[PDB]
Amino acid sequence: ALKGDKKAEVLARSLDSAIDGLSKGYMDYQNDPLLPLILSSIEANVKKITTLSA
Amino acid sequence: LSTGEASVVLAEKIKGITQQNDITEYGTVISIGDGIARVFGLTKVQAGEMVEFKSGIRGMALNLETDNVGVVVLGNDRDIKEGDVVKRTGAIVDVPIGEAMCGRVFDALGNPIDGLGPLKTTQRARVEIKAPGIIPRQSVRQPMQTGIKCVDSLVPIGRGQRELIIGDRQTGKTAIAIDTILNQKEAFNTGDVKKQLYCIYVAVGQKRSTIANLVSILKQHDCMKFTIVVCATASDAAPLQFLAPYSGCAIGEFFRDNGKHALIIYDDLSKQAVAYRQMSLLLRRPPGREAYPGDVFYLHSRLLERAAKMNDSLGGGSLTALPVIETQAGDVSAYIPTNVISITDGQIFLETELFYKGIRPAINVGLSVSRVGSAAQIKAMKKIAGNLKLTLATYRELAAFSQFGSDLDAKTQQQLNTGERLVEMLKQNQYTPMKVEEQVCIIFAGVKGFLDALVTSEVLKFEKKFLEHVRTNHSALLKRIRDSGDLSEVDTNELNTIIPLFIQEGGFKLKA
Amino acid sequence: KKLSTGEASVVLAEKIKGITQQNDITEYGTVISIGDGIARVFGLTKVQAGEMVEFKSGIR
Amino acid sequence: ANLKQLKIRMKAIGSIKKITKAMKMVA
Amino acid sequence: KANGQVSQVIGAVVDVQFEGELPQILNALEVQGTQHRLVLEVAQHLGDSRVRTIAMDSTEGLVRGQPVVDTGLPISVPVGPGTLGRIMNVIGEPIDQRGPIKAAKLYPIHRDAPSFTDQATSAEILVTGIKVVDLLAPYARGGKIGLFGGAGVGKTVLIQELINNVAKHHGGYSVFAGVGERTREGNDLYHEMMDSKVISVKEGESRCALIFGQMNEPPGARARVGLTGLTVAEYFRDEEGKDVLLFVDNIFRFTQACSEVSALLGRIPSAVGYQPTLATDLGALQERITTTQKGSITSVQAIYVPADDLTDPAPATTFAHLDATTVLNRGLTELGIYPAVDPLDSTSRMLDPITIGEEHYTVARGVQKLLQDYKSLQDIIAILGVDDLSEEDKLVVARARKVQKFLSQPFFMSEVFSGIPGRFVNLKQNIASFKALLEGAGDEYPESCFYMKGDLEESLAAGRADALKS
Amino acid sequence: KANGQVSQVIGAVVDVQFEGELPQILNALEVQGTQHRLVLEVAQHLGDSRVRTIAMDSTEGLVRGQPVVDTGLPISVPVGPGTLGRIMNVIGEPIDQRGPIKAAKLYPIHRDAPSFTDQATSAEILVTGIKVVDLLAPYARGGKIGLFGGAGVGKTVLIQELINNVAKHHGGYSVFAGVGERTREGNDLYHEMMDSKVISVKEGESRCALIFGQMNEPPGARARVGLTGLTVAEYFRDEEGKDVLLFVDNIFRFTQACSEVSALLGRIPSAVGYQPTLATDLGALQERITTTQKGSITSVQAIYVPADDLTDPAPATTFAHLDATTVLNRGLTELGIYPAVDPLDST
Amino acid sequence: TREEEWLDKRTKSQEKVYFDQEDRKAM
Amino acid sequence: PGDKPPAIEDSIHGKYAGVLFSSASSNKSLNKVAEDMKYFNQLYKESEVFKSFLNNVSLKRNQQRDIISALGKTNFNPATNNLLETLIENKRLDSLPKIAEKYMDYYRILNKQESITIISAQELTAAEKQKVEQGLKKGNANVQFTVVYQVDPAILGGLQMYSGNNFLDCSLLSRVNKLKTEIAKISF
Ligand SMILES: Nc1ncnc2c1ncn2[C@@H]1O[C@H](COP(=O)(O)OP(=O)(O)OP(=O)(O)O)[C@@H](O)[C@H]1O
Ligand SMILES: Nc1ncnc2c1ncn2[C@@H]1O[C@H](COP(=O)(O)OP(=O)(O)O)[C@@H](O)[C@H]1O
Ligand SMILES: Nc1ncnc2c1ncn2[C@@H]1O[C@H](COP(=O)(O)OP(=O)(O)O)[C@@H](O)[C@H]1O
Ligand SMILES: [Mg+2]
Ligand SMILES: [Mg+2]
Ligand SMILES: [Mg+2]
Repeated sequence: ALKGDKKAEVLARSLDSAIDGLSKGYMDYQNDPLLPLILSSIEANVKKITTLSA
Repeated sequence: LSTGEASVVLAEKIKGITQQNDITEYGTVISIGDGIARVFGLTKVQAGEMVEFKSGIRGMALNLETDNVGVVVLGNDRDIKEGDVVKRTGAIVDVPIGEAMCGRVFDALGNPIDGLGPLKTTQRARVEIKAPGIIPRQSVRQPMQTGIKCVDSLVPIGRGQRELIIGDRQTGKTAIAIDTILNQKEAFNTGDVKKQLYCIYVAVGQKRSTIANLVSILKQHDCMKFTIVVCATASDAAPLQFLAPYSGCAIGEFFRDNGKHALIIYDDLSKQAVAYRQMSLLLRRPPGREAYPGDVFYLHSRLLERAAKMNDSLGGGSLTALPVIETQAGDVSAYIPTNVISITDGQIFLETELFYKGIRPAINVGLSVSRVGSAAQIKAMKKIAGNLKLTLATYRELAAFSQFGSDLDAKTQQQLNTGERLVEMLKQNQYTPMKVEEQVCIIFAGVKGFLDALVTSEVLKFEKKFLEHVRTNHSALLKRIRDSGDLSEVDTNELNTIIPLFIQEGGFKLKA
Repeated sequence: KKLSTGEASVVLAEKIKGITQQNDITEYGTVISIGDGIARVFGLTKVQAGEMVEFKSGIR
Repeated sequence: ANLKQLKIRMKAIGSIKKITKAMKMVA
Repeated sequence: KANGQVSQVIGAVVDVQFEGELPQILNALEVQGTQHRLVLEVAQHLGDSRVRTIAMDSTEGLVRGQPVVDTGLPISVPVGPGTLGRIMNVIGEPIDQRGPIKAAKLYPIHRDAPSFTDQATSAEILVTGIKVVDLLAPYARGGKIGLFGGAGVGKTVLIQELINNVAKHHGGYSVFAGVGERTREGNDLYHEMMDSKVISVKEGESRCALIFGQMNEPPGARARVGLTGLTVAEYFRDEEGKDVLLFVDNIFRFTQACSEVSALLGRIPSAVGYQPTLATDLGALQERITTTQKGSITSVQAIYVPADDLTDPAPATTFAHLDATTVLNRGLTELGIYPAVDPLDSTSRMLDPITIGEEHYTVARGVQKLLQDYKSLQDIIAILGVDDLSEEDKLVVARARKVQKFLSQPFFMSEVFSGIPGRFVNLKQNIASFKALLEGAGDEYPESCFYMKGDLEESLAAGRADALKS
Repeated sequence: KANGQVSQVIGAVVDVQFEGELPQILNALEVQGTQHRLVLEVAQHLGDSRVRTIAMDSTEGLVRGQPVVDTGLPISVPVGPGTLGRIMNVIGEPIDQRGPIKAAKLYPIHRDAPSFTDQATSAEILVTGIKVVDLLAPYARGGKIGLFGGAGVGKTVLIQELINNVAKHHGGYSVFAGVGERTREGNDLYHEMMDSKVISVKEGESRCALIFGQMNEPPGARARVGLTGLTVAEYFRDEEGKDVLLFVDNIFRFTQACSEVSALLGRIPSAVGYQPTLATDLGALQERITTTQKGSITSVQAIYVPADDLTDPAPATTFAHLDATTVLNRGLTELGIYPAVDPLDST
Repeated sequence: TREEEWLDKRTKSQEKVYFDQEDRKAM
Repeated sequence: PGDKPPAIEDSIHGKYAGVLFSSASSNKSLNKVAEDMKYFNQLYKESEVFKSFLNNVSLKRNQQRDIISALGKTNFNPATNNLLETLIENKRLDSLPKIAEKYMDYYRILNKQESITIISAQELTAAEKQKVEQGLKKGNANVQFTVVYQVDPAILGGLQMYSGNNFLDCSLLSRVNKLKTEIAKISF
C-alpha cells in the first residue's frame, strides 16, 4: 500500500480522516483505508482455510 | 480448538484495534550535554513522566524547575540538538510484564535484544511502585533451595527474604547465582507448581560478551526456559543502569501478585550507585559523601524492600531478592556496602584467601547469618544443620593450635579431623547444583563422624560415589525424605548402617 | 554571578514604582528569608555586630 | 587505607614486641 | 480554597508558590488532586512568597501549578486510646486496614520540651529479667535507654524480649515507634503481639501502640514519623499519670533521613556528610522524651552503629542524652554468647553505690575487674599459653571465662534460633549468683555448665546431671 | 562558510558561537587562520547557539571571535591497508613523514558498540610462552586482557615481550595504540619493528598498524587517540575478517584525560576528582573492543595503577570488563622476580 | 595481613585445649 | 490580569522581567513598557557601540547614569526608567538585553494571536488548504489565528499540527506503526 499502484485513494482518504481529527479535540482513525485493506486480505485467507473439519 | 475457529478469533482481534491521539504539549531544549536535557516550557509535566525526542528516543523528566525542566536521555544523545522538540507522552515509566517474558533477554527499558522476534505481551506495569504494606506481608516459612551444600545447610534462604551476595572481584559471586538457577530447573520439569521458582537476572554495567556467555550456559543446561535477563551494559546510559533494577523488579511483582514464586538477582549495585551518582551529579544536584547523592540509601532500600511474602489472601506469592555487591579490597566498612548489609536480612561473605586455598565456594561461615534461620529449613535439615554449625565453630578455633603443635589430645585430634571432613565436604564445583535430599545424606555422614575414617582427599569423590550408590539401590529412602521432608528413625538406622558399610565396600584409603 | 539574596521581589518592586518610602530603614528591617533558625533581614542599618534585636513577635 | 584496620594491626605488633621484649628479660 | 500551588519538584523536596498569607514553618500543607493524600511540612521561607517543603509520600505524579491548601497548623495526628493496638502512619493514617482511628482530639507533632523547673527526675530500678543487664547496666524507670549495636548484632531481637518481659504486666500503656527498619520485622512484631495477646481487635484492650516508619516510606516521613509516636506517648503521659513504655527502634535512621535531604535543602555537608543541625535536631527530640510531674516515660531506643564505628557523630552525640547505655559487641556473637552486651563499654547512670545497694555495686565492679584482667592476659596466653601462667593468673582466667559464659541468657525470642525455652532471672538471684562465683562457689565445676543458664543453681544441677550421665 | 566564531578559550576547551544550523554532538570543527590545523569535537549545546568543544592540539594562539567552519560530520580518520605500517595522529594525520596514507574510506571514530546479537565466545587459549602467565592466568585469543601495574614495574617490558612472541608470529593484522606515554618508546618501537622485518616500506608487507598519543599531546588528544586506533582495528575485524592483535598501551591516561577536561566542561567532580561519566565514557570504549561473528580482536591493554592504589575508581571499574587479568606487584620486583606477576591477584 | 586475628585464634585455641582437660578432671 | 506574570522564575533575567511586568501591569500600562523594552532590543543589536556600553562592567555607576540620561529622559515609561536605575545600582547593566527579551516573552504570552503550523508531505492544493481552514476554525471557533505552512516531513500523506505549544498527530505514519505492532502482539 505504501507503494504506488492505486495509492491515491489511500492518501485522499487519509486527508479526509485527517481534517476530521483536526476539527475535533482528538483524532480517531474510523475512516482510515489501511484497516479495511488489511482485513480484506486476512478474510480471504480465513475463507480459504475454512472449508471443512476434514 | 479447530484451526478455523482460532483463525476467526485471530482475524476478529486484529479488527478490534483502537488508536486515539490527543493534544500533547511540547517544549524546546535549552541545552543538551552528557545526557541531560534542559527543556523550556513543557509545563504541566509530571515528575518521572515519559517524553519522546525528535529522533524517537525516550526521556524521563526528573527535575521540574520553575525556569526549565531537567530531562535525562534514555539512549544515545548524539542526534539531540538545541531547540529540538520534546513531546510528553503522559504516562510514568513502565515495562511489559507477563509469562512471555520467560525465555527472552531484554534491556533496562524492556526491549528484547535477542533478535528472535517482537515481544507478544499485553500487560505493562509501572517500574516504580509503592512496596507492600505490613498486613499484605507474611512470615517466611518456605525454603528456597539454591543447590549449594554450605548455603542450604548453614545459611538457609527462605522464599520471601533478602540475602546479600557480598565479596571481592572474582570471588564466585556470579557462580552462586548461576548454581541457584540451574537447581530450580529440575523442580520446573516435574509437575510441582508449589516449588517452581521463576528466575530473573538483572545485568547492570556488564560487558555483553559476559552476558552472552551467561545466556549460552542457561540454554546449554536448558535452564533458560524459566529465566528472564535484563541487560544494562556499560555502554548503556546511566539512567538505563538506574532503572534496570527497578524494571526487572516490576517483572517479579507480576508473579508475586499472581500467587507465584519469582527469584530476582540484582548484579553489583555499586555500578548502579555510580550511574545514579553520575545521573545526579550531571543534574547539578548537591553531592554527598563520596560524591554520591544524599538519598542514595533510599535507592537500594526502596528497591529491596519490595521483596516480601504476600499473604494467602492475595495468592501467597513471594519475591526473593539476591542483590550482589562488589568490594574493592574486602573492606565492608565502606558507605554503600554498610547500607546494603543493614537493608538485607542476611549476607554471604566471600573471602579471597579461602578461594585460593581450595575452599570453593569460598564462604566465610563465621560472618554469614540469616534472620529466617531454621524457620525455612526442612525437618530433616534443621536436626543436622544445628550440630553442623557447632562442629565447624570448634574447628575454626583449633585451627591456630595446629601451628602450635608439639602435642594433641585424643579428642582434639578427632575434632580437628572431623572439622576437616566438613570443610572438604562443603566444597562444590562450578555448574554442579545438588538436590536438597542428596545434601541431607552427605551432610549427615559428615557430622556423625563417618568421614573421619577415609582420607580427606577421598571425601570429595566419596560424595559422588555415595550419592550414585544411593540413587540406584536405595531409592525408596530418598522418596520418603523428599515427600515427608523429615528424617524418620527408620531412615536414620538404615542410613546410619549403610554409611559405615559403604565406606568399607568402595575402594578408598581407610587409613585416617 | 548567580543572584543576590537582597534582590527580593518586595524591595525591587518598590524601586520600579518610584516611591522612596522605606518606613524608617534605619533601626528597622524586614525579614526576607527564614531557614534553619537563621533569618535574613533587609535594611536594619546602624546595627552593631553581635547586637540584640527584637522581632515582631517579641523573641530576641 | 582503612585507618581503623591499620591502627589495630599496629596495636597487635606493639603487644607482641612488648611480650617479646619481656620474654628476653626472663631469658 | 487552595492558596498555594506547586512550582518546583526535585526528588523529595517540593516548593509551593503562595499568593498571600504564607504558612508558618512546620505547618502541614495538603496538595489537591493527588491519588494519595500528600502532606508537605514547611521548612524554610525563601522569599518572594516561596516556601521549601519535604514530601511525606512519593512525589511521583505531582505537577507544577497543582493547588496546595494551607491547614494553618503543623501535622496533627490522632491521639488517645483509639491508637492503642493499631498501626498508624506518619500523617496519622491507619495502615492496618482496621478502619478509621477514633481520637478525642488532634495534637501537633511539634511542641516545646517541658521546662527545667518541672523536670522531676527520679531513679527506680527496672527488673527486665536479663541478668547481665540488671547487674552491670541497671535501667532506671523513666529514663532513656540506649542499645548501641551494629548491623546484625541482635539489637532488634533484644527489643522484642524487653517488650515480652516489660510491656506485658504493665499497668500503663506502651508505644512502639519503628523508623527506617525493614517492614518484614514489622509484620512479625504485629503478629507476635497479636499471638501474645499484647494487641487484639476487641476494643478496650491492647494496651500498646505501634508506629512504623519502615524503609518503604520515602525520606522526610522517616524523619518525622518518630515525632508522631512520641506525641502518642506524650498524650498518655500528660492527660493521664500513667507510666508509658516507649520502644523506639533504630534511631540512626532519623539522623540518616535528615542527611538524605539536607543536601537538597541547601545545607553544607558536615564532616561525615550529616546535616549541620544534627545536634539541634537530635536535642529537640531527646529533651521531649523525659519524665515530668504529670507522668513518666521509660524510652528504650536503639542506636544503629554503621560499620561498628562508635566515633560517628550521630551516636556520639546520643551518648550524652542517654541515662542507661547498652553497647553490643560483635565479638561476643562470634563466641555464641547472647545477649552480646559489652560489659565494659555498657554503663548506667544508676551504677552508683549510693543509688543501689553497696552489695550490688561491689559485685558489679568485681566482675568488671575480673574481665578486664582476663583480657590483658589474652596477649601473653597467645604466645605462651595458660600453662605458663602463674596459679594466681590461672584462677583469674578460669573464673573470668565462667563468668563471661554465664552472662549468656536464652530468651523467649531466641527459642526459634537456639531451641531452648526462654528464662527469667530475678535481681536477687542475679546478684547472689554472680556474688557466689566471685567467691569461688563454682570454680570446681566445669565452665561448660555456666553457659546459657538463668541461675547458678540451674548450672550446678546441670553439672551433676552430666556426671550421672557418664 | 565559517558559520562559527570562537567565543571563549579556556585551556583545551573552546566554545564557538554559530549563527544557525548548530553541528551535532561529536561533530568535528576546524578553526581557520591558524597553522597546525585545530580540530574541535562537539560535546555540549550550552544554548543560545553556543556549543562547547574540546581541543585536540595546543590552543595557544587562538583569538576570541575567530571564525570556525562546520564540517557537519565527526572526526573521520583513514582506515584500510594503507594505515598498515603507518603512524597516525589522534585526528588521522600521518606523523611518520611517509607521505599521504592511501585509505579506501574514512570511518568516523565515534560509533556504537556491537549489539547483543553479534557476539562470539572464542574460548581458545593463547600460548604466549610465559610459564607464569600460561599457568595461572592463561590468555585466550579473541578476549580482553588487562595488565595492571604501578610506575616502573614492567608493564612496557611485558608488552614488548608479548609483541615479540605473539605479534611477530601472528598471521592477521595488528594495531598498536599509545596513550600518554614517552615518545622515546614510540621511536624505539618503530625502529625495532623495522629491524625485526615485522614492517617494511615495501607495499604488501607490515601486517601491523601503529598509533601514538604520546604525552606531548594535550588533553582531548590522549582521550580520543584510542578511538582512532580502535577504528582501524574494527575495520580489519568486520571488513577483512581476519584476526587482529590490538595492542593498547597504558589506558589510564584516557580516563585521566577525561578527568583533566571534565572540570573545564563544568562537570561536578567524582569521589576522588574523576569525571562522573567515567563508567559510561570508559564503557563505550570498552564495549567496542569485543569479538564478534565477523572477526576476533585479542586486546592487550595496560592499566596504570595511580599510587599503587588498586581501589581507585578507574582501575577498579576496568576489572569488570577484562577477561584475563595480570596484576603486577612492586614487591616482587624488589625481590628480583621478573615478570613481577602476582599469581593470587592475576585472575 | 592480619596479625590480630592470629593472636585471637591462638588465644581461643590454647585456652580451649587447657580448660578442656580441666573439664575432664572437674567431672 | 491580576498583576501576575504568566510564570515565576528565579533566574536573573527572569526575576527582573517578572517584577517589571507585575509593576507595569499594576498601575495601568503594559504596552508602554513593551515598546520601550523593544526599542532597546532593536538598538542593542543594530548599534554596535551601544552593545559595548551595556556589556561594559568596569564603568562607574555615576558614569553609567550620565550616559543613560543622554540617551533619553522622555518617551520611556517610568517603569523602564526606574528599571535602568536599579540595574546601575546593582551592577546588572550587563544583563539589560536578556531582561528586555524575557519581558517581551511574557507580553507575547498575553497576546491572544497564535501561529498554527501544518506539516504535510504532499503539496497542499489551494482548494485543499481552504478545507483545512474550516477544520481549524470549527475546532477552536473562539480565537483568531494565523496559519503557516511547511512541507518537508518524512511521513507520507500525514498531517501534523503545531499550535504554539500543542501537538496533535493525524499522520498516517502513526497509524501504520500502531497496526504493525498490535498485529505482532496477537499472541495467537
Ligand atoms: N565454585 C567454583 N568452582 C570451580 N571454579 C570456580 C568456582 N567459582 C569460580 N570459579 C572460577 O572463578 C572464575 C569466575 O569467577 P566468578 O565469576 O564466579 O566470581 P565473580 O565474583 O562473579 O567475578 P566478577 O566480580 O569479576 O564478576 C572462573 O575462572 C571460575 O572457573
Ligand atoms: N539470642 C540469639 N541467639 C543466637 N543467635 C541469634 C540470636 N538473636 C539473633 N540471632 C541472630 O541475629 C540475627 C538477627 O539480627 P538482628 O536482631 O535483626 O539485628 P538488627 O537489629 O541490626 O536488625 C538472626 O539471624 C538471628 O538468627
Ligand atoms: N623482565 C624484566 N626482567 C628484569 N628486569 C626488568 C624486567 N622488566 C623491567 N625490568 C626493569 O623494570 C623497569 C621498569 O619496567 P617498565 O616496563 O619500563 O615500567 P613502566 O610501566 O613504568 O614503563 C625497566 O626499566 C627495567 O629496567
Ligand atoms: Mg560476577
Ligand atoms: Mg534492627
Ligand atoms: Mg610501561
